[PDB]
Amino acid sequence: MLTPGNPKWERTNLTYRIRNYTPQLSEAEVERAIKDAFELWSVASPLIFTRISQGEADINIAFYQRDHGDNSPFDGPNGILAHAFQPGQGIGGDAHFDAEETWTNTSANYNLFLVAAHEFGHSLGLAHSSDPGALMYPNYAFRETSNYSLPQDDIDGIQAIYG
Ligand SMILES: O=C(O)[C@H]1Cc2ccccc2CN1S(=O)(=O)c1ccc(-c2ccccc2)cc1
Ligand SMILES: [Ca+2]
Ligand SMILES: [Ca+2]
Ligand SMILES: [Zn+2]
Ligand SMILES: [Zn+2]
Repeated sequence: MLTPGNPKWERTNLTYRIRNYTPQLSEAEVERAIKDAFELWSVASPLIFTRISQGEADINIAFYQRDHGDNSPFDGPNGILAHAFQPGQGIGGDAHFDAEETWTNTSANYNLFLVAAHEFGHSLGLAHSSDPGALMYPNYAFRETSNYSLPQDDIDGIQAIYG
């Protein structure tokens, strides 16, 4: 469950910024998905996330298509959904979402809140889990989102890094 080399944030109050949006959800819907994805991790750790509207943030969030500057191009509809970088300066921590997906707040593929929640595990230093019940499992699946809380394996993982 931890990324190789154990990269972790040295501070526990991190900022984030949503750089752009996906047209398929309202702006408020995207903001809510992201807010709630961060809160999943915050309630199981000492981490506090502060949104900023402009300027430089620890965790940049953006929707991109195909080639987007980081040498890991997205691939169009389906396939890779999103990716994120391990804790560190600059691109470290940042989370990118494939702009060519269908992004939802429903049970229809792909629920943005769930994908974001998984990606922020990477942004915080977690690796993939082998535990098919974990949020950090390597394959997407819908789960009910209305009252969602971190699966136990992911609590264990974030606790192992940050207490
Ligand atoms: O893992 C990633 O971040 C990226 C990049 C990567 C790198 C190395 C190995 C596999 C993958 C798979 N992809 S992905 O886009 O296909 C993906 C995204 C989210 C979820 C997920 C799981 C559970 C709940 C909700 C979402 C699963 C897979
Ligand atoms: Ca960053
Ligand atoms: Ca894709
Ligand atoms: Zn990228
Ligand atoms: Zn992943």
